Parts: sequence; C-alpha cells; structure tokens
Amino acid sequence: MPHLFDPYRIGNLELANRIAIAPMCQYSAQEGNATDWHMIHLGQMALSGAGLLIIEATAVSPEGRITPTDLGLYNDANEAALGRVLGAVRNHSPIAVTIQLAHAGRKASSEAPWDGGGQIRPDQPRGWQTFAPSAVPHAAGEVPPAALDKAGMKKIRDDFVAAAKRAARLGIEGIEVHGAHGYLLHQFLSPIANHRTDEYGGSLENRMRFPLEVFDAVREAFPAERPVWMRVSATDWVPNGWDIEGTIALSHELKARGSAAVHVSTGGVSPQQAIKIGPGYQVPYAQRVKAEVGLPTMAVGLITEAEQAEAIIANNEADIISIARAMLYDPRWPWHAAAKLGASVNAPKQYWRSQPRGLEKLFKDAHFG
Amino acid sequence: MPHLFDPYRIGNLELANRIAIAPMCQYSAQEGNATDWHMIHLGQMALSGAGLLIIEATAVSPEGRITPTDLGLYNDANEAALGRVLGAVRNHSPIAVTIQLAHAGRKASSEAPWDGGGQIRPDQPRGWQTFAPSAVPHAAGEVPPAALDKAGMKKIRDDFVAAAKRAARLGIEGIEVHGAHGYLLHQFLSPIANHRTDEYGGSLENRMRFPLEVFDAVREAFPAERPVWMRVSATDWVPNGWDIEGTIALSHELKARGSAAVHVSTGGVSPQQAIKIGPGYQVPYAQRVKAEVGLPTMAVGLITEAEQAEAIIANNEADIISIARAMLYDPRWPWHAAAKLGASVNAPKQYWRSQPRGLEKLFKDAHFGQR
Ligand SMILES: Cc1cc2nc3c(=O)[nH]c(=O)nc-3n(C[C@H](O)[C@H](O)[C@H](O)COP(=O)(O)O)c2cc1C
Repeated sequence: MPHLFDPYRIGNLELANRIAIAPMCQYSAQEGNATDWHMIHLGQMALSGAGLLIIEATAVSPEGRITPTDLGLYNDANEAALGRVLGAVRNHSPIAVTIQLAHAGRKASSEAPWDGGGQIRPDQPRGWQTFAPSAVPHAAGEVPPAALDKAGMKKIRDDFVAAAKRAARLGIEGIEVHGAHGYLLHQFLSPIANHRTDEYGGSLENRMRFPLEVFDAVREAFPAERPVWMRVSATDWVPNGWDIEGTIALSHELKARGSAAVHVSTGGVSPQQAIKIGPGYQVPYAQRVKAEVGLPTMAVGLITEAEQAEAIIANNEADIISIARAMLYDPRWPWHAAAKLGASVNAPKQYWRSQPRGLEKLFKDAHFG
Repeated sequence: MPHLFDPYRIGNLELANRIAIAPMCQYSAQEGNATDWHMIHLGQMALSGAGLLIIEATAVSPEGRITPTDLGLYNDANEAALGRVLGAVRNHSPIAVTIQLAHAGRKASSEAPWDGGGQIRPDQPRGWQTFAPSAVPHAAGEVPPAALDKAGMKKIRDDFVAAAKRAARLGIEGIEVHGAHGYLLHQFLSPIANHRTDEYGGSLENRMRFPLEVFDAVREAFPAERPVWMRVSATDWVPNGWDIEGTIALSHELKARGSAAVHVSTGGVSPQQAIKIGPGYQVPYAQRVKAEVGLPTMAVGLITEAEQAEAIIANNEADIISIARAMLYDPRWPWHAAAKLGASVNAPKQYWRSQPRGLEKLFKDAHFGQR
C-alpha cells in the first residue's frame, strides 16, 4: 500500500517522501555561473519539504547550453558559483540535491522563452555553432547543426565525465542524465533527428548506442554509491519517431547498466508533435515503463493536486511524482499536500509559526519550549 | 470604490496594489548581520507580487535587539550585509522595499521562538542589560530594565537617526518606526510600563512625547520625499494601559508631524472575533483610525483568503492591508489572490510558465515562445 508520503529510496539515496521537484531551467546564469537568482530560487525550492530536488538542465559545455543564460558546470567558476548556492541550501534544508546534466545539441544557441525562444545564429553576437547526430535542423529554415564526428562525440563524453566529477566534488547527491526533450541524446534516439548511416544511426541498437555510452561514462565517473539515472521522452508524438517501444528498450538497457531510476517525460524533438495535453497525460508512459522494467520510475506532467499525486502512487503508476509548474506556482506544494493527506514534512524553523492552527504535526521537529 | 488590486501611494512611493508584506522577525542574523537566509526569504517575499515589502524589526543598537539573532542596522557590517540582500532584490523585483526600525526596550535580550522566547539575563551567555521608560519588568521575576535617563534617551534618538541614514544610503524607500508590540516606544506610550514622573510619563501628552521625538528625528533625517510612518497598537487588552483613544490622538499627531501613514495592529481582536460584533468590521480599530484621522491607514490583517482582504479594502476599513503568516505559508499569496479577484500581478519572467491551465493573463506583460 504505497503512499505519496512514504519514505523512498533511489539507489542508496534515501528520500523523505515520493515528491521530486522536476528540473526547471531558469535561464538566469552568466557564462554558466549561478547568480543571486539561483540562491533565491533553489533556496526557496529547498524549503518546500519535497524529498528530492533536481537542479535544472546544467550544460556540460558552453556549446551544449540551450540558451546563453543556461546554468553550466563546465569550468571552475561555474563550480564555485554553484557551490555558493548549494552551501545556502544545505544550511537551511535536508532535501536531497541532485542535478540534471545536459547538452542541447541542435536546440542549443536559443533565446530564453521570454524572448521568444528563437534560434540565435552563430554569426550573431550571442550565438554559436551547434552539433547533432546529423546536419539537419530542428525546424525548417534554421541554421543547421554540424554532424558530430568521432572527436566531437568523444568531447561530449569527456565533458559529461568532467561535469559529473565537479558535481561529485560539490557534494551533489545524484545525476539525472538528460535524454529527453529533443536535446542531444534524444536527437540520437529519434529517427526524426538522426539520419546517420554509421553505427550511431539506423537501427534501434545503433540509435541507443551514444546515449548509453554517455550514461555509462557518467555512471563510471560519479561515485558508485550515489545514484545516476536518465530522463527520457517516451514518445515524439510524431508518426515513425521515437516511441514507447524504444523507451522500454532503452529503459531495460539503463537498468542493466546500473541506472537508479528512469524519469519519464515526452516530446521535444519535432515542431510537428501532436501532443494530447491534459492532467496526468504522461502517466500512462510511466506506468508501462514501471511495469515492464521495474526501476524506480518518476512520472511528471500536469500533476497539480495532492489527491491526484497520491492516486498515481496508490495505483502503482509511478514510484516518484515529479512536479514543475505547480512548484513554481506554490513552492509550499508539499506542505500543502501533507496538510491535505495527514503527513509531515521538513521545514525551516523560521517558518514553523506559519501553518494554520490544527496542523501541529505538519512540520517535523518543530518546537517552542 | 476601492479594491485590493488598485494601485496606491504612500508619500511619493507608488504601490502596485494594496497588499503589504508585514515585517516578520526571522531571528536569523549574526551580530545584526543579514545572512543567506535573508537573501532566500526577502528574495521570495520581493517576488510575490505584493505592492509593499516591510523588512523585519531592525535593531537600532545591539541593546535594542529582541534576541541575539535579530537583524540590525547599527554598524557598517550590518549595512553591507543588508545591502547584499537588497542588491539581489533590485536585480529581480519592482516591489517597494521599506524597513521597520525597532528597539525592544524591556523586551530585549530574549530567546528566539524555537528556543522558548524567555529572557536571557544580563549575566548569562548572550544576555544584556535592557532599557525602558521605568524599572519594571514585562513579567514578574524577570530581570528589570534600567530606567532610561536623559543621556539614554538621547542615545536612542540618535541611534534611530543613524539607522535611518543607513537605510536611506541603502536605497530603502521608507521607514516604519515601531511603536507597537510592547516594545520600547509602546512602553513609553503605556501607563503599564511607564511610571515616569518627569515630562515623559503621566499624562497622554507626556507619554506620546518620546515616541513623537523619535518619529520626528527619523522624519528629519530620512530623505523628505520618502515616506516615514509609525506602527501603533490599536489598544491593550487590559485596562489603564494604551487604548483606542490614545491611538487616535497619536495618529492625529503623526499626521500633523508629516507621517505618511499609520499602521494599526489589531489590538488583540482578530477578524473571527470582530466580525461577530457591531457593524462586523474585520479590523474595527483600523476602520475607526482611518475614518477619524484620514491618514493612509495600513491595517494588520490576520486573514488567509483573498475575499477577506478585498472586503477590508472595499468596506473602507483600511487603505493597505498587511499580511504576515499567510505570506509565509503561501509566498505566492498575491498571485493566488489576483487569480481569485480577476487581477494581475508582477511576477518574475523566470516563473511566467507557472500559470495554471485554467488562467490567462495573470502575469503582467508575460510572453513565451520555444523552438
Ligand atoms: C520553466 C521551466 C523550465 C524547465 N526546465 C527543464 C529542464 O531544465 N530540464 C527538463 O528536463 N525539463 C524541464 N522542464 C520540464 C519540466 O521538468 C516538466 O517535465 C514539465 O514542466 C511538466 O511538468 P509540470 O506539468 O509539473 O510543469 C521545464 C519546465 C518549465 C515550465
């Protein structure tokens, strides 16, 4: 009889409950460096009582950023800036802190969403040359990426390794390899983006080959006891693209290769995607991945209500509920869920006076004697 | 026909709406210095879409702190530490940032709430000698404060002035002088704490004299264009103390002396109690101070729902509503209120995608595109 507020575990990392704060790009870094925005944002996310925080898509190289203001972990300055933020978080919260390591591939060199998200060309001041499995653009008329060669692919492997080591040194507790949302690894997985005719394209085994090498490299580099997993897009929502069968096959391989979990999202590789959006619309993909592969499975997508979240766990549809927008709109979401479902959470002492009367057990360890 | 989400103004300071974030002690400073907590906390508060943020009780001297971990503005280090927090706020928020300047008087040298809130004796670790209008402890068996002399009262005036100048140099946009919660100024106001026989105790005029000296000194020191006001307790719960008549007389004096507002605490009557009595105002004392004195009247609102706050404004009970606990339990309270009331709010661009599926146009001037 599983419940949202059961303690849980991914690999050896104990989680206070099944609630994860999904990775959410803030587009507020400067040359990859965390800024005051990140102390405010991650600081507040850490007070939420969620069991797990997944830091935003963190670029393994400058050219792997989505946008010029993405968070990075590709040099010592980036490491020190993020370390300042993490020190503050650890000072005020017991949350498990993990990080999503990322490379945008052909979707790199973009504007922030509030600036319309368009491609910035390599010839424009903030733009740069992008890389992908094949020299085909994400959308028609865009400046195409260069097709990766052997040394290019090695650089990416080595950059993921280097970033995973910096993350380890910072005391980060886990790594989510970004394999979703139309970014570099997903580009290799999907026949929409991957037109290669070497051993990294064509067949399913070939298309999975580089994403799995990247996974393996990170898993080797990161301390063995701390979990490493992948976020996947379960489908492209485009006929003949990546689909749930590819996802299941990849998930089996991830399990065989020591992944701690699979975080199941969808979409991102094609402007043609025909997404059927609605509450819990991506839960069926997580349910199937959980059923067939049996790794800890995180579900996400328009999960906004405590009873909805609880129902997903109760129905064995996922093991972890990932929440993004509902956390931005209510950074106390897990407190509020705990109040509705008769549970407790960790909260900073500064805010112990804050809950309504009648919820005297809501905050673990709270006292005033 | 006023509404919660109408723009408003205090002095020259334009406010996006009638929602103020109440000064809420965090007990998280080190020798008066703001810490990483204040960055995280004040950063959230500043991004809430409220019109006005009032920084917590900020000690004018170490001896004037409520606790050993109160926020202070009494030396250069205090100033620099707060400046770091404010600079982050300014990078990200359009909110008006103001500060409550404070001195705890006989209630100083106490523990934080999670440590039981007790007095720390002058001879214990972290403790210190407290000061007050008279040598009478807040509670029996506590170490009494020293009764202030002419020099001690001058130090306090000058400390308020010094802190007000530091606040101005930090670019803080307004000052709330703390005359409530049984702290130093309230101790002078109240015959319960003030047993002085000189020109500072006895009659109502004598009891208001030092609080009004402090207010005047702050108003003189702080840039004339920026608002300065006082926080006042509507009434004591006990007889022969401070009362609603005193509050009204003090609010008239504040107006004549160039106060921008008055911020009226509840006098111990919550909305749950108040709405059952008489006309059923939620903030009856604030309502009366507004009607009789005509200053911009901020009322402490012990409320959680948008509809409660709207009604306070729409029923002419207050011009600005300050919100404390509901802001801690929901730092997006003004977003949630705006959604209920059909209004919009300033939200940081980083969070514009958070708008629920139901809603549209919640966030002012939001735009989105993605490849
Ligand atoms: C502002 C914002 C930033 C995001 N950044 C990332 C990211 O860095 N990495 C990622 O895998 N997904 C990212 N996503 C997708 C979310 O993690 C999540 O999967 C998606 O928003 C659906 O969940 P929700 O309905 O709970 O918001 C982001 C979403 C938003 C709204």
